Amino acid sequence: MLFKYIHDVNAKVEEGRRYLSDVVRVALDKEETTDPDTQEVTSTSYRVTAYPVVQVGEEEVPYIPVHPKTAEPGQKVTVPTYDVPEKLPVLVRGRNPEATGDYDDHIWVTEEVEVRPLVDEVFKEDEFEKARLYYENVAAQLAEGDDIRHYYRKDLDREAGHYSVSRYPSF
Amino acid sequence: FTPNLFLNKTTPLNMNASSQKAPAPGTLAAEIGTANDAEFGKQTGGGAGVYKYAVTFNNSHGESVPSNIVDVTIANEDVAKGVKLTITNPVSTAFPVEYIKVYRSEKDGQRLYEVAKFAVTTDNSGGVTEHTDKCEILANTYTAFMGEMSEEVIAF
Amino acid sequence: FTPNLFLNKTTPLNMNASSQKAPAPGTLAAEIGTANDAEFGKQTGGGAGVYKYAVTFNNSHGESVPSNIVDVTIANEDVAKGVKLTITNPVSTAFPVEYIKVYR
Amino acid sequence: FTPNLFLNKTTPLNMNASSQKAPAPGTLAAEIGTANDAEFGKQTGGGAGVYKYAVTFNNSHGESVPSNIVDVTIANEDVAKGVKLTITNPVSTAFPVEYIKVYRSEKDGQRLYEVAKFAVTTDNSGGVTEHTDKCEILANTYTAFMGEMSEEVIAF
Repeated sequence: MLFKYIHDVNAKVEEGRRYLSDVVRVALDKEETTDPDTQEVTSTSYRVTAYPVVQVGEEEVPYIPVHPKTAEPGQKVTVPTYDVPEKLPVLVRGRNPEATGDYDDHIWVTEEVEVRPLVDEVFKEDEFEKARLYYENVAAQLAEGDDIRHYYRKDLDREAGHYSVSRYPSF
Repeated sequence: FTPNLFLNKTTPLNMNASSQKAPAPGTLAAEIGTANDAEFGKQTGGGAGVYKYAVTFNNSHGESVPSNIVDVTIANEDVAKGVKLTITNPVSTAFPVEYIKVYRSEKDGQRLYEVAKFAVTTDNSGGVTEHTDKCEILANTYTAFMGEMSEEVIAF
Repeated sequence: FTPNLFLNKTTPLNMNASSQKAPAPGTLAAEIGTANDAEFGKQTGGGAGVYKYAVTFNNSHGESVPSNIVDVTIANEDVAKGVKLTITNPVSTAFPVEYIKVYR
Repeated sequence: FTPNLFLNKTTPLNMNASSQKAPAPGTLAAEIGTANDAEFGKQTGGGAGVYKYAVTFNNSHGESVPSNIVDVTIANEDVAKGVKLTITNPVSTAFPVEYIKVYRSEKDGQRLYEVAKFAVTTDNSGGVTEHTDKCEILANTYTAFMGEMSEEVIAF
Protein backbone atom coordinates (compact mmCIF):
# COMPACT_ATOMS: atom_id res chain seq x y z
CA MET A 1 0.00 0.00 0.00
CA LEU A 2 2.02 2.93 -1.33
CA PHE A 3 -0.56 5.58 -0.42
CA LYS A 4 -3.33 5.63 2.18
CA TYR A 5 -6.05 8.24 2.72
CA ILE A 6 -8.67 8.02 5.47
CA HIS A 7 -11.67 10.28 4.88
CA ASP A 8 -14.73 11.02 7.02
CA VAL A 9 -18.06 11.20 5.20
CA ASN A 10 -21.16 13.01 6.44
CA ALA A 11 -24.60 11.67 7.35
CA LYS A 12 -26.03 11.97 3.83
CA VAL A 13 -23.26 9.82 2.37
CA GLU A 14 -23.36 7.38 5.30
CA GLU A 15 -27.00 6.59 4.48
CA GLY A 16 -26.23 5.39 0.96
CA ARG A 17 -26.30 1.70 0.13
CA ARG A 18 -22.67 1.69 -1.05
CA TYR A 19 -21.43 3.75 1.93
CA LEU A 20 -22.49 1.92 5.10
CA SER A 21 -19.68 3.19 7.35
CA ASP A 22 -18.51 6.53 8.70
CA VAL A 23 -15.01 6.26 7.20
CA VAL A 24 -13.87 5.60 3.61
CA ARG A 25 -10.34 4.45 2.77
CA VAL A 26 -8.59 5.19 -0.54
CA ALA A 27 -5.34 3.42 -1.39
CA LEU A 28 -2.92 2.71 -4.23
CA ASP A 29 -1.00 -0.56 -4.31
CA LYS A 30 1.43 -2.47 -6.53
CA GLU A 31 0.91 -6.08 -7.61
CA GLU A 32 3.25 -8.67 -9.11
CA THR A 33 2.95 -12.12 -10.68
CA THR A 34 5.81 -14.57 -10.18
CA ASP A 35 6.55 -17.99 -11.60
CA PRO A 36 6.00 -20.82 -9.09
CA ASP A 37 9.65 -21.94 -9.29
CA THR A 38 11.35 -18.81 -7.92
CA GLN A 39 10.85 -15.04 -7.57
CA GLU A 40 11.01 -14.42 -11.35
CA VAL A 41 8.38 -11.71 -11.81
CA THR A 42 6.36 -11.65 -15.03
CA SER A 43 4.26 -8.47 -14.81
CA THR A 44 3.66 -5.50 -12.52
CA SER A 45 0.45 -3.52 -12.12
CA TYR A 46 -0.99 -0.72 -9.99
CA ARG A 47 -4.46 -0.89 -8.45
CA VAL A 48 -6.56 1.97 -7.06
CA THR A 49 -9.37 1.00 -4.68
CA ALA A 50 -11.82 2.58 -2.25
CA TYR A 51 -13.45 0.64 0.58
CA PRO A 52 -15.82 1.16 3.51
CA VAL A 53 -13.73 0.17 6.51
CA VAL A 54 -14.21 -0.65 10.19
CA GLN A 55 -11.92 -0.07 13.16
CA VAL A 56 -9.89 -3.08 14.33
CA GLY A 57 -7.16 -1.63 16.55
CA GLU A 58 -4.76 1.19 17.33
CA GLU A 59 -1.09 1.98 16.75
CA GLU A 60 1.61 4.47 17.74
CA VAL A 61 2.63 7.08 15.15
CA PRO A 62 4.74 10.25 15.35
CA TYR A 63 2.99 13.57 15.88
CA ILE A 64 2.94 16.04 12.99
CA PRO A 65 2.02 19.57 14.14
CA VAL A 66 0.41 22.27 12.02
CA HIS A 67 1.48 25.93 11.77
CA PRO A 68 -0.50 27.27 14.79
CA LYS A 69 0.88 24.43 16.95
CA THR A 70 4.27 23.27 18.21
CA ALA A 71 5.36 19.74 19.10
CA GLU A 72 7.90 18.12 21.40
CA PRO A 73 11.00 16.48 19.87
CA GLY A 74 9.65 12.97 20.40
CA GLN A 75 5.92 13.40 20.90
CA LYS A 76 3.70 10.62 19.55
CA VAL A 77 -0.04 10.17 19.04
CA THR A 78 -2.34 7.16 18.72
CA VAL A 79 -4.43 6.54 15.60
CA PRO A 80 -6.85 3.70 14.78
CA THR A 81 -6.28 0.98 12.21
CA TYR A 82 -8.83 -0.18 9.66
CA ASP A 83 -9.79 -3.37 7.84
CA VAL A 84 -12.35 -4.37 5.23
CA PRO A 85 -15.49 -5.94 6.77
CA GLU A 86 -17.74 -8.62 5.28
CA LYS A 87 -21.35 -7.51 5.93
CA LEU A 88 -22.94 -4.28 7.13
CA PRO A 89 -26.50 -3.72 8.38
CA VAL A 90 -29.29 -1.57 6.97
CA LEU A 91 -32.86 -0.98 8.13
CA VAL A 92 -35.78 -1.37 5.70
CA ARG A 93 -39.55 -1.35 6.08
CA GLY A 94 -41.26 -4.68 6.64
CA ARG A 95 -44.33 -6.46 7.95
CA ASN A 96 -44.88 -8.65 11.00
CA PRO A 97 -46.11 -12.13 9.96
CA GLU A 98 -47.50 -12.78 13.47
CA ALA A 99 -49.15 -9.42 14.13
CA THR A 100 -52.03 -9.24 16.59
CA GLY A 101 -53.46 -5.78 15.90
CA ASP A 102 -53.17 -2.48 14.03
CA TYR A 103 -50.32 -1.19 16.23
CA ASP A 104 -47.62 -3.81 15.53
CA ASP A 105 -48.22 -4.58 11.85
CA HIS A 106 -45.63 -2.20 10.37
CA ILE A 107 -42.08 -2.57 11.70
CA TRP A 108 -38.47 -1.89 10.74
CA VAL A 109 -36.28 -4.92 10.09
CA THR A 110 -32.49 -5.17 9.99
CA GLU A 111 -30.87 -6.94 7.03
CA GLU A 112 -27.17 -7.52 6.41
CA VAL A 113 -25.80 -6.90 2.92
CA GLU A 114 -22.59 -7.76 1.10
CA VAL A 115 -19.87 -5.09 0.98
CA ARG A 116 -18.38 -4.16 -2.39
CA PRO A 117 -15.52 -1.82 -3.32
CA LEU A 118 -16.43 1.67 -4.47
CA VAL A 119 -13.56 1.87 -6.98
CA ASP A 120 -11.45 -0.87 -8.58
CA GLU A 121 -9.10 0.07 -11.43
CA VAL A 122 -5.99 -1.63 -12.82
CA PHE A 123 -3.07 0.09 -14.55
CA LYS A 124 -0.12 -1.49 -16.33
CA GLU A 125 3.54 -1.36 -15.32
CA ASP A 126 3.91 1.95 -17.17
CA GLU A 127 1.56 4.95 -16.76
CA PHE A 128 2.10 5.17 -13.01
CA GLU A 129 1.36 8.87 -13.46
CA LYS A 130 -2.14 8.00 -14.70
CA ALA A 131 -2.77 5.83 -11.63
CA ARG A 132 -1.50 8.60 -9.35
CA LEU A 133 -3.75 11.15 -11.07
CA TYR A 134 -6.75 8.82 -10.71
CA TYR A 135 -6.00 8.32 -7.01
CA GLU A 136 -5.66 12.07 -6.43
CA ASN A 137 -8.88 12.77 -8.33
CA VAL A 138 -10.80 10.18 -6.30
CA ALA A 139 -9.45 11.64 -3.05
CA ALA A 140 -10.30 15.21 -4.07
CA GLN A 141 -13.80 14.25 -5.22
CA LEU A 142 -14.38 12.56 -1.87
CA ALA A 143 -13.11 15.73 -0.17
CA GLU A 144 -15.65 17.74 -2.19
CA GLY A 145 -18.32 16.57 0.27
CA ASP A 146 -20.46 14.28 -1.91
CA ASP A 147 -20.41 10.77 -3.38
CA ILE A 148 -17.93 9.43 -5.91
CA ARG A 149 -19.59 10.25 -9.24
CA HIS A 150 -16.99 10.23 -12.04
CA TYR A 151 -15.57 6.94 -13.33
CA TYR A 152 -14.90 7.72 -17.00
CA ARG A 153 -11.64 6.44 -18.49
CA LYS A 154 -10.73 7.28 -22.08
CA ASP A 155 -8.51 4.21 -22.56
CA LEU A 156 -11.37 1.78 -21.83
CA ASP A 157 -14.12 3.13 -24.06
CA ARG A 158 -15.80 2.60 -27.41
CA GLU A 159 -14.67 4.62 -30.42
CA ALA A 160 -16.58 7.87 -30.90
CA GLY A 161 -18.00 8.84 -34.27
CA HIS A 162 -18.56 5.23 -35.40
CA TYR A 163 -22.17 5.66 -36.50
CA SER A 164 -22.56 2.15 -37.93
CA VAL A 165 -21.93 0.70 -34.45
CA SER A 166 -23.38 3.32 -32.05
CA ARG A 167 -26.86 3.20 -33.61
CA TYR A 168 -27.83 0.06 -31.68
CA PRO A 169 -30.02 0.38 -28.57
CA SER A 170 -28.37 1.01 -25.21
CA PHE A 171 -30.93 2.95 -23.08
CA PHE B 1 -49.75 17.13 41.32
CA THR B 2 -48.90 17.24 37.60
CA PRO B 3 -49.00 13.78 36.00
CA ASN B 4 -46.67 13.56 33.00
CA LEU B 5 -47.39 11.07 30.23
CA PHE B 6 -43.75 10.88 29.06
CA LEU B 7 -42.30 10.12 32.52
CA ASN B 8 -42.04 6.33 32.33
CA LYS B 9 -40.46 3.51 34.32
CA THR B 10 -37.21 1.67 33.59
CA THR B 11 -37.11 0.90 29.88
CA PRO B 12 -37.38 -2.84 29.12
CA LEU B 13 -34.59 -4.41 27.10
CA ASN B 14 -34.96 -4.32 23.31
CA MET B 15 -33.60 -7.16 21.18
CA ASN B 16 -33.11 -5.00 18.07
CA ALA B 17 -30.82 -2.07 17.34
CA SER B 18 -32.43 1.36 17.37
CA SER B 19 -30.51 2.60 14.31
CA GLN B 20 -28.18 1.29 11.62
CA LYS B 21 -25.44 3.69 12.79
CA ALA B 22 -25.29 2.09 16.25
CA PRO B 23 -22.15 0.20 17.32
CA ALA B 24 -21.69 -3.58 17.37
CA PRO B 25 -22.49 -5.92 20.28
CA GLY B 26 -19.78 -7.13 22.63
CA THR B 27 -19.28 -9.61 25.48
CA LEU B 28 -20.02 -9.55 29.21
CA ALA B 29 -18.64 -11.45 32.21
CA ALA B 30 -20.20 -11.20 35.67
CA GLU B 31 -19.28 -12.49 39.12
CA ILE B 32 -19.61 -11.64 42.80
CA GLY B 33 -17.71 -8.46 43.64
CA THR B 34 -15.68 -7.46 46.68
CA ALA B 35 -17.35 -4.26 47.92
CA ASN B 36 -18.91 -3.82 51.36
CA ASP B 37 -21.72 -1.28 50.81
CA ALA B 38 -24.07 -2.98 48.35
CA GLU B 39 -27.79 -2.30 48.79
CA PHE B 40 -29.20 -5.65 47.62
CA GLY B 41 -30.68 -6.37 51.06
CA LYS B 42 -33.04 -3.38 51.11
CA GLN B 43 -35.78 -5.34 49.31
CA THR B 44 -38.67 -6.76 51.32
CA GLY B 45 -37.71 -10.38 50.65
CA GLY B 46 -33.97 -9.78 50.96
CA GLY B 47 -31.22 -9.88 48.39
CA ALA B 48 -31.01 -13.66 48.04
CA GLY B 49 -31.96 -14.86 44.58
CA VAL B 50 -30.84 -15.15 40.97
CA TYR B 51 -30.34 -12.13 38.72
CA LYS B 52 -29.74 -11.67 34.99
CA TYR B 53 -27.32 -9.16 33.48
CA ALA B 54 -26.85 -7.81 29.96
CA VAL B 55 -25.26 -4.74 28.40
CA THR B 56 -25.60 -2.69 25.23
CA PHE B 57 -23.11 -0.37 23.53
CA ASN B 58 -24.03 3.18 22.59
CA ASN B 59 -23.00 6.27 20.67
CA SER B 60 -24.74 9.48 19.60
CA HIS B 61 -26.55 7.60 16.80
CA GLY B 62 -28.42 4.79 18.56
CA GLU B 63 -28.45 1.63 20.65
CA SER B 64 -26.75 -1.64 19.75
CA VAL B 65 -27.86 -5.28 20.11
CA PRO B 66 -27.96 -6.83 23.61
CA SER B 67 -24.91 -8.82 24.64
CA ASN B 68 -24.99 -12.32 26.13
CA ILE B 69 -27.12 -12.89 29.23
CA VAL B 70 -25.28 -13.94 32.40
CA ASP B 71 -26.90 -15.45 35.50
CA VAL B 72 -25.52 -14.48 38.92
CA THR B 73 -26.50 -16.29 42.12
CA ILE B 74 -26.38 -14.17 45.29
CA ALA B 75 -26.45 -15.72 48.75
CA ASN B 76 -27.87 -14.18 51.91
CA GLU B 77 -24.35 -13.38 53.15
CA ASP B 78 -23.25 -11.77 49.86
CA VAL B 79 -25.93 -9.05 49.81
CA ALA B 80 -23.34 -6.61 51.17
CA LYS B 81 -20.96 -7.41 48.28
CA GLY B 82 -21.78 -6.00 44.86
CA VAL B 83 -21.45 -7.53 41.39
CA LYS B 84 -18.28 -6.87 39.39
CA LEU B 85 -18.93 -6.59 35.64
CA THR B 86 -16.28 -7.05 32.94
CA ILE B 87 -17.32 -5.42 29.65
CA THR B 88 -15.31 -5.96 26.46
CA ASN B 89 -15.46 -3.69 23.42
CA PRO B 90 -16.43 -5.08 20.00
CA VAL B 91 -13.60 -6.42 17.86
CA SER B 92 -14.59 -4.87 14.52
CA THR B 93 -17.18 -2.16 15.19
CA ALA B 94 -18.10 0.01 12.21
CA PHE B 95 -19.18 3.01 14.33
CA PRO B 96 -17.56 4.35 17.51
CA VAL B 97 -18.73 3.40 21.00
CA GLU B 98 -19.21 6.05 23.68
CA TYR B 99 -21.12 4.67 26.69
CA ILE B 100 -22.77 1.54 28.08
CA LYS B 101 -26.16 0.65 29.56
CA VAL B 102 -26.57 -2.10 32.16
CA TYR B 103 -29.76 -4.18 32.18
CA ARG B 104 -30.84 -6.22 35.20
CA SER B 105 -33.89 -8.39 35.78
CA GLU B 106 -36.08 -8.64 38.86
CA LYS B 107 -35.23 -10.98 41.71
CA ASP B 108 -35.87 -14.45 40.26
CA GLY B 109 -37.28 -12.85 37.11
CA GLN B 110 -37.07 -13.28 33.36
CA ARG B 111 -37.38 -9.79 31.86
CA LEU B 112 -34.58 -7.21 32.06
CA TYR B 113 -34.71 -3.45 32.60
CA GLU B 114 -32.18 -0.61 32.44
CA VAL B 115 -30.60 0.20 35.80
CA ALA B 116 -27.35 1.99 34.96
CA LYS B 117 -25.70 4.25 32.39
CA PHE B 118 -22.00 5.15 32.31
CA ALA B 119 -19.28 5.97 29.80
CA VAL B 120 -16.55 3.63 28.54
CA THR B 121 -13.04 3.76 29.95
CA THR B 122 -11.51 3.41 26.46
CA ASP B 123 -12.98 3.19 22.96
CA ASN B 124 -10.23 0.96 21.53
CA SER B 125 -11.39 -2.29 19.97
CA GLY B 126 -11.15 -5.10 22.51
CA GLY B 127 -10.92 -2.70 25.44
CA VAL B 128 -12.10 -3.70 28.90
CA THR B 129 -14.35 -1.72 31.25
CA GLU B 130 -14.85 -2.78 34.87
CA HIS B 131 -17.94 -1.74 36.83
CA THR B 132 -19.25 -2.72 40.27
CA ASP B 133 -23.03 -2.85 40.66
CA LYS B 134 -24.44 -1.86 44.06
CA CYS B 135 -28.18 -2.16 43.25
CA GLU B 136 -28.78 1.59 43.37
CA ILE B 137 -31.82 1.28 41.07
CA LEU B 138 -34.32 -1.57 41.34
CA ALA B 139 -35.76 -3.01 38.14
CA ASN B 140 -39.38 -2.25 37.20
CA THR B 141 -39.70 0.89 39.32
CA TYR B 142 -40.79 4.50 38.81
CA THR B 143 -39.29 7.90 39.59
CA ALA B 144 -40.84 11.21 40.65
CA PHE B 145 -39.47 14.74 41.02
CA MET B 146 -40.38 17.54 43.43
CA GLY B 147 -39.15 21.09 43.73
CA GLU B 148 -39.79 24.80 43.48
CA MET B 149 -40.80 25.77 39.93
CA SER B 150 -39.75 29.40 39.50
CA GLU B 151 -37.42 31.48 37.36
CA GLU B 152 -35.12 32.17 40.32
CA VAL B 153 -34.44 28.43 40.72
CA ILE B 154 -34.56 26.86 37.24
CA ALA B 155 -34.80 28.19 33.69
CA PHE B 156 -34.03 27.25 30.09
CA PHE C 1 -44.79 2.15 -44.77
CA THR C 2 -42.66 4.09 -42.27
CA PRO C 3 -38.92 3.29 -42.34
CA ASN C 4 -37.14 4.01 -39.05
CA LEU C 5 -33.39 4.62 -38.84
CA PHE C 6 -33.18 3.53 -35.18
CA LEU C 7 -35.02 0.22 -35.69
CA ASN C 8 -32.23 -2.29 -36.28
CA LYS C 9 -31.39 -6.00 -36.28
CA THR C 10 -29.90 -8.21 -33.57
CA THR C 11 -27.11 -6.27 -31.88
CA PRO C 12 -23.61 -7.50 -32.79
CA LEU C 13 -21.21 -8.19 -29.96
CA ASN C 14 -18.80 -5.44 -28.90
CA MET C 15 -15.46 -5.94 -27.14
CA ASN C 16 -15.50 -2.69 -25.12
CA ALA C 17 -17.69 -1.90 -22.13
CA SER C 18 -20.32 0.78 -22.66
CA SER C 19 -19.49 2.48 -19.35
CA GLN C 20 -17.10 2.27 -16.42
CA LYS C 21 -19.89 1.47 -13.93
CA ALA C 22 -20.78 -1.82 -15.62
CA PRO C 23 -20.18 -4.99 -13.58
CA ALA C 24 -17.10 -7.13 -13.98
CA PRO C 25 -17.15 -10.09 -16.40
CA GLY C 26 -17.75 -13.67 -15.28
CA THR C 27 -17.52 -17.15 -16.77
CA LEU C 28 -19.71 -19.21 -19.09
CA ALA C 29 -20.22 -22.92 -19.72
CA ALA C 30 -22.42 -24.59 -22.33
CA GLU C 31 -23.59 -28.11 -23.15
CA ILE C 32 -26.45 -30.03 -24.72
CA GLY C 33 -29.65 -29.66 -22.72
CA THR C 34 -32.53 -32.03 -21.99
CA ALA C 35 -35.42 -30.08 -23.54
CA ASN C 36 -37.70 -31.52 -26.21
CA ASP C 37 -39.13 -28.44 -27.99
CA ALA C 38 -36.11 -26.65 -29.47
CA GLU C 39 -36.44 -24.96 -32.86
CA PHE C 40 -32.89 -25.41 -34.17
CA GLY C 41 -34.21 -27.45 -37.10
CA LYS C 42 -36.32 -24.69 -38.66
CA GLN C 43 -33.35 -23.29 -40.59
CA THR C 44 -32.63 -24.05 -44.23
CA GLY C 45 -30.75 -27.32 -44.62
CA GLY C 46 -31.28 -28.55 -41.07
CA GLY C 47 -29.69 -27.15 -37.96
CA ALA C 48 -26.67 -29.35 -37.30
CA GLY C 49 -23.45 -27.38 -37.07
CA VAL C 50 -21.09 -25.46 -34.80
CA TYR C 51 -22.24 -22.42 -32.80
CA LYS C 52 -20.41 -19.87 -30.65
CA TYR C 53 -21.77 -18.60 -27.33
CA ALA C 54 -20.88 -15.56 -25.22
CA VAL C 55 -22.63 -13.54 -22.53
CA THR C 56 -22.41 -10.06 -21.03
CA PHE C 57 -23.32 -8.74 -17.59
CA ASN C 58 -25.54 -5.66 -17.46
CA ASN C 59 -27.02 -3.24 -14.94
CA SER C 60 -28.67 0.19 -15.00
CA HIS C 61 -25.34 1.85 -15.89
CA GLY C 62 -24.04 -0.07 -18.90
CA GLU C 63 -22.73 -3.33 -20.32
CA SER C 64 -19.64 -5.34 -19.41
CA VAL C 65 -16.99 -6.88 -21.67
CA PRO C 66 -17.75 -10.31 -23.18
CA SER C 67 -16.94 -13.43 -21.20
CA ASN C 68 -15.10 -16.48 -22.53
CA ILE C 69 -16.28 -17.79 -25.90
CA VAL C 70 -17.36 -21.44 -25.88
CA ASP C 71 -17.99 -23.68 -28.89
CA VAL C 72 -20.95 -26.08 -29.08
CA THR C 73 -21.34 -28.76 -31.75
CA ILE C 74 -24.96 -29.76 -32.39
CA ALA C 75 -25.60 -33.06 -34.14
CA ASN C 76 -28.54 -33.82 -36.41
CA GLU C 77 -30.38 -35.82 -33.73
CA ASP C 78 -29.90 -33.13 -31.05
CA VAL C 79 -31.70 -30.28 -32.85
CA ALA C 80 -34.78 -30.89 -30.68
CA LYS C 81 -32.74 -30.51 -27.47
CA GLY C 82 -31.68 -27.01 -26.49
CA VAL C 83 -28.34 -25.71 -25.29
CA LYS C 84 -27.94 -25.29 -21.53
CA LEU C 85 -25.89 -22.36 -20.24
CA THR C 86 -24.32 -22.01 -16.78
CA ILE C 87 -23.67 -18.33 -16.04
CA THR C 88 -21.48 -17.54 -13.02
CA ASN C 89 -21.45 -14.14 -11.35
CA PRO C 90 -18.18 -12.20 -11.00
CA VAL C 91 -16.36 -12.72 -7.72
CA SER C 92 -15.42 -9.07 -7.08
CA THR C 93 -17.23 -6.22 -8.82
CA ALA C 94 -17.77 -2.59 -7.85
CA PHE C 95 -21.35 -2.61 -9.19
CA PRO C 96 -23.78 -5.53 -8.98
CA VAL C 97 -25.25 -7.53 -11.86
CA GLU C 98 -28.93 -7.20 -12.80
CA TYR C 99 -29.53 -9.18 -16.01
CA ILE C 100 -27.79 -11.21 -18.71
CA LYS C 101 -27.58 -11.05 -22.50
CA VAL C 102 -26.75 -14.11 -24.62
CA TYR C 103 -24.81 -13.72 -27.87
CA ARG C 104 -24.90 -16.49 -30.47
CA PHE D 1 14.45 53.60 -6.10
CA THR D 2 11.26 51.77 -5.07
CA PRO D 3 11.37 49.87 -1.76
CA ASN D 4 9.18 46.78 -1.40
CA LEU D 5 8.47 45.05 1.91
CA PHE D 6 7.51 41.68 0.39
CA LEU D 7 10.81 41.35 -1.52
CA ASN D 8 12.09 39.23 1.33
CA LYS D 9 15.43 37.55 1.96
CA THR D 10 16.01 33.80 2.21
CA THR D 11 13.11 32.35 4.17
CA PRO D 12 14.01 30.82 7.56
CA LEU D 13 12.99 27.25 8.28
CA ASN D 14 9.71 26.44 10.04
CA MET D 15 9.46 23.41 12.33
CA ASN D 16 5.82 22.52 11.61
CA ALA D 17 3.70 21.65 8.59
CA SER D 18 1.48 24.22 6.89
CA SER D 19 -1.50 22.01 6.01
CA GLN D 20 -3.24 18.74 6.82
CA LYS D 21 -2.64 17.36 3.32
CA ALA D 22 1.12 17.95 3.25
CA PRO D 23 3.36 14.98 2.39
CA ALA D 24 5.07 12.93 5.06
CA PRO D 25 8.70 13.72 5.96
CA GLY D 26 11.49 11.61 4.52
CA THR D 27 15.23 11.19 5.09
CA LEU D 28 18.38 12.98 3.94
CA ALA D 29 22.08 12.13 3.69
CA ALA D 30 24.88 14.51 2.72
CA GLU D 31 28.59 14.19 1.93
CA ILE D 32 31.35 15.79 -0.14
CA GLY D 33 30.68 15.60 -3.88
CA THR D 34 32.90 15.35 -6.94
CA ALA D 35 32.18 18.65 -8.69
CA ASN D 36 34.93 21.08 -9.71
CA ASP D 37 33.12 24.44 -9.93
CA ALA D 38 31.51 24.99 -6.52
CA GLU D 39 31.36 28.59 -5.32
CA PHE D 40 31.95 28.12 -1.59
CA GLY D 41 35.21 30.10 -1.79
CA LYS D 42 33.64 33.41 -2.83
CA GLN D 43 32.99 34.45 0.79
CA THR D 44 35.28 36.97 2.46
CA GLY D 45 36.78 34.62 5.05
CA GLY D 46 36.92 31.57 2.79
CA GLY D 47 34.76 28.49 2.53
CA ALA D 48 36.10 26.39 5.38
CA GLY D 49 33.59 25.66 8.12
CA VAL D 50 30.72 23.46 9.26
CA TYR D 51 27.36 23.73 7.51
CA LYS D 52 23.97 22.31 8.48
CA TYR D 53 21.54 20.93 5.91
CA ALA D 54 17.85 20.01 5.85
CA VAL D 55 15.10 19.42 3.30
CA THR D 56 11.31 19.63 3.16
CA PHE D 57 8.80 17.85 0.93
CA ASN D 58 6.16 19.83 -0.96
CA ASN D 59 3.07 19.37 -3.09
CA SER D 60 0.19 21.52 -4.32
CA HIS D 61 -1.42 21.46 -0.85
CA GLY D 62 1.40 22.62 1.42
CA GLU D 63 4.81 22.01 2.95
CA SER D 64 5.87 19.20 5.26
CA VAL D 65 7.89 19.25 8.49
CA PRO D 66 11.71 19.40 8.22
CA SER D 67 13.63 16.16 7.81
CA ASN D 68 16.68 15.23 9.88
CA ILE D 69 19.52 17.75 10.11
CA VAL D 70 23.04 16.70 9.14
CA ASP D 71 26.45 18.34 9.54
CA VAL D 72 29.00 18.61 6.73
CA THR D 73 32.59 19.75 7.33
CA ILE D 74 34.33 21.44 4.39
CA ALA D 75 38.11 21.80 4.39
CA ASN D 76 40.11 24.34 2.40
CA GLU D 77 40.89 21.65 -0.20
CA ASP D 78 37.27 20.54 -0.76
CA VAL D 79 35.84 24.01 -1.48
CA ALA D 80 35.67 23.49 -5.25
CA LYS D 81 33.83 20.18 -4.72
CA GLY D 82 30.16 20.60 -3.90
CA VAL D 83 28.02 18.77 -1.36
CA LYS D 84 26.04 15.77 -2.60
CA LEU D 85 22.53 15.39 -1.18
CA THR D 86 20.56 12.13 -1.24
CA ILE D 87 16.84 12.72 -0.69
CA THR D 88 14.63 9.67 -0.09
CA ASN D 89 10.86 9.87 -0.46
CA PRO D 90 8.61 8.64 2.37
CA VAL D 91 7.20 5.12 2.11
CA SER D 92 3.88 5.63 3.96
CA THR D 93 2.65 9.04 2.84
CA ALA D 94 -0.95 10.04 2.12
CA PHE D 95 -0.38 12.54 -0.70
CA PRO D 96 2.59 12.32 -3.09
CA VAL D 97 5.59 14.64 -3.15
CA GLU D 98 6.19 17.14 -5.95
CA TYR D 99 9.34 19.16 -5.20
CA ILE D 100 12.06 19.69 -2.60
CA LYS D 101 13.26 22.80 -0.77
CA VAL D 102 16.87 22.82 0.45
CA TYR D 103 17.80 24.63 3.67
CA ARG D 104 21.36 25.59 4.62
CA SER D 105 22.96 27.47 7.49
CA GLU D 106 25.67 30.13 7.38
CA LYS D 107 29.37 29.47 7.95
CA ASP D 108 29.37 27.91 11.45
CA GLY D 109 25.83 29.21 11.98
CA GLN D 110 22.85 27.76 13.82
CA ARG D 111 19.74 28.70 11.81
CA LEU D 112 18.75 27.37 8.38
CA TYR D 113 17.49 29.31 5.37
CA GLU D 114 16.01 28.29 2.03
CA VAL D 115 18.65 28.23 -0.72
CA ALA D 116 17.27 25.92 -3.42
CA LYS D 117 14.04 24.66 -4.98
CA PHE D 118 13.73 21.88 -7.55
CA ALA D 119 11.37 19.09 -8.54
CA VAL D 120 11.79 15.37 -7.83
CA THR D 121 13.16 12.84 -10.29
CA THR D 122 10.25 10.55 -9.40
CA ASP D 123 7.31 10.73 -6.99
CA ASN D 124 7.14 6.97 -6.40
CA SER D 125 7.51 5.54 -2.91
CA GLY D 126 11.14 5.04 -1.98
CA GLY D 127 12.32 7.22 -4.85
CA VAL D 128 15.82 8.67 -4.62
CA THR D 129 16.78 12.16 -5.82
CA GLU D 130 20.42 13.25 -6.01
CA HIS D 131 21.35 16.94 -6.06
CA THR D 132 24.77 18.59 -5.88
CA ASP D 133 24.99 21.89 -3.99
CA LYS D 134 27.40 24.40 -5.55
CA CYS D 135 26.57 27.36 -3.26
CA GLU D 136 24.74 29.33 -5.94
CA ILE D 137 22.83 31.20 -3.21
CA LEU D 138 24.23 32.19 0.18
CA ALA D 139 22.07 31.83 3.27
CA ASN D 140 20.68 35.04 4.82
CA THR D 141 21.01 37.17 1.67
CA TYR D 142 18.84 39.57 -0.34
CA THR D 143 17.96 40.09 -4.01
CA ALA D 144 17.09 43.23 -5.98
CA PHE D 145 15.71 43.80 -9.47
CA MET D 146 16.36 46.64 -11.92
CA GLY D 147 14.75 46.97 -15.33
CA GLU D 148 12.56 48.95 -17.70
CA MET D 149 8.94 49.03 -16.52
CA SER D 150 6.46 49.72 -19.33
CA GLU D 151 3.45 48.19 -21.04
CA GLU D 152 5.71 47.16 -23.95
CA VAL D 153 8.10 45.10 -21.79
CA ILE D 154 6.05 43.57 -18.95
CA ALA D 155 2.31 43.17 -18.42
CA PHE D 156 -0.21 41.13 -16.45
